[PDB]
Amino acid sequence: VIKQISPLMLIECKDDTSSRSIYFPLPLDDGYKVSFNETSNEDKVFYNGIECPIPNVYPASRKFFDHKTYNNYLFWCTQGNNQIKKLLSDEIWISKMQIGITKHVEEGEDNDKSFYKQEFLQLKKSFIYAFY
RNA sequence: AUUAAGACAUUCGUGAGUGAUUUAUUUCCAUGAAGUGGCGU
Repeated sequence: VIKQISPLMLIECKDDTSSRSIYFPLPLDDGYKVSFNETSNEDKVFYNGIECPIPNVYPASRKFFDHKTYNNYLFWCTQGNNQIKKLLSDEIWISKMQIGITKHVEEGEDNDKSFYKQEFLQLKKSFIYAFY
């Protein structure tokens, strides 16, 4: 009976529980302009041997792509009635590392080798998962 | 039935070993067992 499942969504539920904000990962090109100048014979990238035009990139605010300041991969985004709201992944997900062992019950087992660390994630109080 | 299920950060472990409340310090300084005779003219 299952026919169609939507991609899992990150939904924010506010105190005024009448509207929900859907959060998406920030596009990797956000805040930057990519042109691909086509004057030809200028410069061609070879991605593992395939022809491709050169990706001229500028911030949408010139200078070039400074990968020392590139941080779009750390941000999640949602629609606002203005610009795009950027939320850090830190502010959404809380992470803790848990140490675990199996208590050595003697008269048996070669299991001193039971020793591990696990990562557990907690969602912020206003954030839930959803899909259709 | 879903990179899933099971799993104590637990076992052993003396805040203990050595250590003088001891060293230095005069119950001492000053000081008269002294003073006076009386009456019988």
